[PDB]
Amino acid sequence: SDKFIYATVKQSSVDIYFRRQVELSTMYRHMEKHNYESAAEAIQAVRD
Amino acid sequence: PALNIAVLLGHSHDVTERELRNLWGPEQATGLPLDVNVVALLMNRTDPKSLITHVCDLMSGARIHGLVFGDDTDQEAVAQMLDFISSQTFIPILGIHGGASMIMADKDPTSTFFQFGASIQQQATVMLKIMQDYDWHVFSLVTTIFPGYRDFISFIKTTVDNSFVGWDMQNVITLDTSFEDAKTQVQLKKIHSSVILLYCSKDEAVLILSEARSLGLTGYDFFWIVPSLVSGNTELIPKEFPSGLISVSYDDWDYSLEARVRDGLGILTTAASSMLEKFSYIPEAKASCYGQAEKPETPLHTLHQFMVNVTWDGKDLSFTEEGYQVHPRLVVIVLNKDREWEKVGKWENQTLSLRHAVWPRYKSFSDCEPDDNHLSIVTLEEAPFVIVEDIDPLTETCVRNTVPCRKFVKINNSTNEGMNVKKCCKGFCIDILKKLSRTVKFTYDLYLVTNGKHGKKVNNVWNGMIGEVVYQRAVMAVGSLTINEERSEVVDFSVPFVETGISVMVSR
Amino acid sequence: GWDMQNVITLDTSFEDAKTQVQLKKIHSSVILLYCSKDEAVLILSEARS
Amino acid sequence: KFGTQERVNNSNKKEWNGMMGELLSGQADMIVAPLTINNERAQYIEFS
Amino acid sequence: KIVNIGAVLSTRKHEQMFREAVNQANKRHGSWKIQLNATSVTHKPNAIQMALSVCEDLISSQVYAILVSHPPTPNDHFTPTPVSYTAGFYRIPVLGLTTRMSIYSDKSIHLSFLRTVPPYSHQSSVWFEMMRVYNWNHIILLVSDDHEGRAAQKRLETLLEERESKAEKVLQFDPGTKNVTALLMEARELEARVIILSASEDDAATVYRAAAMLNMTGSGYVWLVGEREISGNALRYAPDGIIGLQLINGKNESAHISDAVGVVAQAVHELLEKENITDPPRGCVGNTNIWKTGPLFKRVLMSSKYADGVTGRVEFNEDGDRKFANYSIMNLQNRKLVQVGIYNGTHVIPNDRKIIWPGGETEKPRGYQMSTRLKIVTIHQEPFVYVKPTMSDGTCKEEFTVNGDPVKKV
Ligand SMILES: *[C@@H]1O[C@H](CO)[C@@H](O[C@@H]2O[C@H](CO)[C@@H](O)[C@H](O)[C@H]2NC(C)=O)[C@H](O)[C@H]1NC(C)=O
Ligand SMILES: *[C@@H]1O[C@H](CO)[C@@H](O[C@@H]2O[C@H](CO)[C@@H](O)[C@H](O)[C@H]2NC(C)=O)[C@H](O)[C@H]1NC(C)=O
Ligand SMILES: *[C@@H]1O[C@H](CO)[C@@H](O[C@@H]2O[C@H](CO)[C@@H](O)[C@H](O)[C@H]2NC(C)=O)[C@H](O)[C@H]1NC(C)=O
Ligand SMILES: *[C@@H]1O[C@H](CO)[C@@H](O)[C@H](O)[C@H]1NC(C)=O
Ligand SMILES: *[C@@H]1O[C@H](CO)[C@@H](O)[C@H](O)[C@H]1NC(C)=O
Ligand SMILES: *[C@@H]1O[C@H](CO)[C@@H](O)[C@H](O)[C@H]1NC(C)=O
Ligand SMILES: *[C@@H]1O[C@H](CO)[C@@H](O)[C@H](O)[C@H]1NC(C)=O
Ligand SMILES: *[C@@H]1O[C@H](CO)[C@@H](O)[C@H](O)[C@H]1NC(C)=O
Ligand SMILES: *[C@@H]1O[C@H](CO)[C@@H](O)[C@H](O)[C@H]1NC(C)=O
Ligand SMILES: *[C@@H]1O[C@H](CO)[C@@H](O)[C@H](O)[C@H]1NC(C)=O
Ligand SMILES: *[C@@H]1O[C@H](CO)[C@@H](O)[C@H](O)[C@H]1NC(C)=O
Ligand SMILES: *[C@@H]1O[C@H](CO)[C@@H](O)[C@H](O)[C@H]1NC(C)=O
Ligand SMILES: *[C@@H]1O[C@H](CO)[C@@H](O)[C@H](O)[C@H]1NC(C)=O
Repeated sequence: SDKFIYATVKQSSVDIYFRRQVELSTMYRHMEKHNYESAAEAIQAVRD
Repeated sequence: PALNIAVLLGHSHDVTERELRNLWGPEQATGLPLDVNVVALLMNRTDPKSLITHVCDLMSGARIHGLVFGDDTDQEAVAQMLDFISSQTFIPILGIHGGASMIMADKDPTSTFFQFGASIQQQATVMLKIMQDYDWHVFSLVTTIFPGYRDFISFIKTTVDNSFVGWDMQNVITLDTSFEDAKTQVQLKKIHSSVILLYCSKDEAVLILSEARSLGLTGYDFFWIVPSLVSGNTELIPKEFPSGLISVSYDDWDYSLEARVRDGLGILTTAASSMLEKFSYIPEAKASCYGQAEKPETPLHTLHQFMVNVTWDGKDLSFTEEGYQVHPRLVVIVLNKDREWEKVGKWENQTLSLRHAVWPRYKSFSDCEPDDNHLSIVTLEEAPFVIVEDIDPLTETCVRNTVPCRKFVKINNSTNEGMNVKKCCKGFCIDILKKLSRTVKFTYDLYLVTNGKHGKKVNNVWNGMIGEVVYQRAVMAVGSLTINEERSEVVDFSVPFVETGISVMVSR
Repeated sequence: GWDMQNVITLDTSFEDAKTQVQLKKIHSSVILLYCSKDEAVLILSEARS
Repeated sequence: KFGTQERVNNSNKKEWNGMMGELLSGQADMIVAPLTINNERAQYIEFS
Repeated sequence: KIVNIGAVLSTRKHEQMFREAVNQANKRHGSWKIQLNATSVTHKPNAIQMALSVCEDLISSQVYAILVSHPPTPNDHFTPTPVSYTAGFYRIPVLGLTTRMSIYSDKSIHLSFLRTVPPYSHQSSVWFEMMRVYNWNHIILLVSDDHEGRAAQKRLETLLEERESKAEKVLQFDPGTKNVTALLMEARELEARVIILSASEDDAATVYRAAAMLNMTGSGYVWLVGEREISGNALRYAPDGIIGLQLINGKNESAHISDAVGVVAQAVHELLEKENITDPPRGCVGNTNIWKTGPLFKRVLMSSKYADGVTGRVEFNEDGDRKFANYSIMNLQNRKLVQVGIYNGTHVIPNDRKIIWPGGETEKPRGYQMSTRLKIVTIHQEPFVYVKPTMSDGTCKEEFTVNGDPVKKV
């Protein structure tokens, strides 16, 4: 949905894994707009 | 300053010298700092001695700073000769039509000779674009020892290796010689149902296609895509060419000769204007071809670096370093059931626009087996069963677990017609259809219904998927179609693969 | 649990357009052939090719 | 970036970014980092 | 009955010996059925003048083939380009005697052009054999950016693809670059010590001079080059121990004239035994149609194997170039080229001479030198790779774990 926002590190192994998967494609399109530049920034964003 | 541009043409065309001069009379400040004195000339025939004498007389008398050459015959040698002449006179020459328009591979570095044509690389790019647009990812590659085949194969391999599309290039076949004798049947017999990119000459493509028909390689499911090399002269068509032979070529239908000459003059004038803005003045032409002048002869300023950045009235006619047009006017033509080359698609500003969104099946020959394993299937979008989405932005093709489906979307409500946009359909019913295709061994052309909605009898006329099926516009209706008494009376239903009654949903 | 993929009958000649699209349909590793010796020679030569 | 095959905007060429591109371009001889082993990366470089 | 054969030759005496060779071939084959006329034209300084002269003199004489060679002047900037174009209009076969440029191997440009000398790109084949003989798997190419360098690179990579191996780096420099130290510096940091050069004499001299200052010509390095890079100015600055090639009769006008005349006479005799043969066009002006049997004549010529040639067994491959030529491998020992082996049609065979590799050592240098200074790349991941700013003295403060052991930092 638009309330629960989730993402991961841009251009990383998990991004490739979600791109390759056939079932999860929809939620991949949810993460491509919120992917973070680094893991530390994503962790900080989760923290606050 | 005055810029003298010479236009050499042939008697085959009906254009006259007065018309060529009048072509440069638009009078809207075509050249801001300079005017162009077009001098026209018609030559009976093109051959080394007379061609050289004509060009040298033009350079000596008219003192031309450029040239626009349009040849009538199909002599591929002429282009080479023109290049040579340019390297000996530094006259910027433009190949417009005929032999001068056939792209030569490696021009002399010191020669300013540009051609109105598409190289084999651009033709291969257009062919791969056709294949990607029609989802013909699996393909073969049959070439011969014809010159330039190595570059064609190398470019195809490079484009396949550097693309996100599947591009399952099954094999590469190089028929050295003795197509019917031996050592070629063995290679040609391992090609299965796929797209066969063929690179050879016309007189040799005839033999290759005859052998392929003898080997049963020209069915409904075999698509032979070829460059302009084998299509050649559209007027003459061999009986060995199968119908549906897809080819790409420089368009001689819409791009008229007058438009070609106007574009060439515009290119030369814009390059001269850019040189005037950047450099000091127009360099005077060389004194003469003959005499063996003792000088390096290299001009201080030339038009070579100014033809790469050219923008005429509306079109971008820029050239590359090798002398190819950056935006060639390429057209994709097929050999229809009437045995005439019918234009299908076009290649404009790096986009391939195709008339047929879905590829029409072409009967290759009169004795070809009838098409029975190919079916037209209707489908309607339902949220859990048939999900319709757009094409993948990354790979520009339908994603995994999803199948192409053409939706007839109108331009707007103002018009009473539309275009078929190829979207990607998935879901429960689409998975069922894929399994059915795998098991029953049939191919399908999925397409969304635009007449009605799930089927209904209005004025004794069925709309929707039921209407499409009953009126023989489709073979089956895969979707969220409920078995009914009247529908079963009208059409024949399969076994119900999911139980769907009528039920009432309320807010808790 | 036999898996009998297809039945192929070579009614036409063994070199024309037919019996090439038919013979290409064989994807199994076992082929039960039935013909005369003279026809077997031609069919096996075509299969080897 | 850890590394992911992306299309460069010109000529539509596949290219590796991050550590993958650094190693494949010769700028680095080894990647001692949390580099996940997957099929996409293993086709071009080889993991221990 | 009389059959004309044209020859654009460097000097008058070359034309005389061409006529003598034509007479000898006519005597050998027999002039009772067909007599081989021989017309000759000296080269002209202006390319346009030469393209007019071939029309006025050779084409107007209704010739069947044209034998073109380089002029006596040392300049060789694609001299047979006029002829190969003009006689290429009518698909009249053209025999190149001593033109070793790689552009003429492109049959899409020079439609009807054969030659009895392999182009400068086929030298790469020899290099490959050396790699098979001395077991060199890591190499560096220094091809130029023109058509010749690209052709040599393409041929070498095509050969290497059969070995499922690739050159470490293919460095390309524009022709006539004064400063090339950047590419050489880039090459030095690599591992491969087999440096292969494909460049003109001036560019080869520039590369040699720029590599001398970088001490890249010392012990452990091995240089493989062609014929242009050990001839002329490039030989003046050539590093010692360089290994180059030399075609046995590449600069011999008379032998090539004789064998080309012999093979063209045999091809003419074989062709005139076929049906519906068409006479060649007479005069360029007023005749705009190609020779009908021109392609057939060229196909006959490419499929003809001269038995006893002065330069050896004359054989043309699919590209129309000479096949199975003899390359005399030369090594620069004490500022003097000595033949340390010869590459025959397929294999390299050495001789009693000892190869002195660069640096003066006699033992065969290894292909490369493994680097023990790995360039490591890391990414900032908190549990695995902490990264912290350094203090002002260039290091960062030493810490200790809970056990008191110091943390190892780089
Ligand atoms: C080949 O035959 C032609 C005649 O068909 C000869 O061409 C002329 O020969 C004379 C004397 O050698 C020259 O002065 C003329 O200039 C030639 N005509 C032309 C084209 O101008 C030719 O000599 C014969 N070849 C030989 C040397 O025997
Ligand atoms: C040739 O080019 C190289 C690379 O540019 C020069 O090497 C260095 O170039 C930088 C500028 O990019 C200078 O600041 C350095 O002083 C150069 N170091 C040296 C001396 O190698 C090189 O100097 C150039 N050589 C010539 C004579 O043009
Ligand atoms: C010269 O070229 C030939 C091929 O034309 C090379 O092949 C050798 O040919 C000889 C002919 O008697 C054979 O006996 C050898 O067995 C062939 N080579 C090998 C080692 O298999 C030959 O190597 C070249 N050089 C020589 C030694 O003549
Ligand atoms: C073209 O043909 C005409 C008629 O034969 C002739 O008069 C004219 O000289 C020819 N063109 C030129 C200039 O050679
Ligand atoms: C040259 O190319 C540039 C690319 O941005 C373009 O903006 C400019 O208009 C071109 N030169 C002309 C036509 O003045
Ligand atoms: C061609 O298409 C590209 C991509 O949409 C666009 O950027 C370009 O402006 C187009 N050129 C024209 C003028 O059609
Ligand atoms: C415009 O839309 C209306 C429905 O609002 C439709 O009835 C009408 O046919 C449309 N116009 C056309 C397609 O002529
Ligand atoms: C045409 O398209 C526009 C797009 O904004 C839409 O608003 C309008 O309703 C459509 N109908 C007409 C006027 O054709
Ligand atoms: C295109 O690619 C180049 C090279 O990676 C990059 O520098 C540039 O920013 C890109 N442009 C865009 C916005 O796509
Ligand atoms: C060899 O040349 C290099 C070039 O940088 C230089 O640094 C080095 O000191 C030289 N070694 C000798 C032999 O003096
Ligand atoms: C050229 O070859 C011939 C025949 O082999 C020979 O007699 C002549 O001396 C050679 N000339 C040179 C300079 O190589
Ligand atoms: C040679 O040409 C004749 C026509 O003059 C033709 O009948 C014959 O078949 C040709 N020979 C070949 C190519 O078999
Ligand atoms: C090459 O060298 C051998 C050495 O015996 C010589 O006899 C022969 O004529 C040459 N053959 C070729 C391939 O030119």
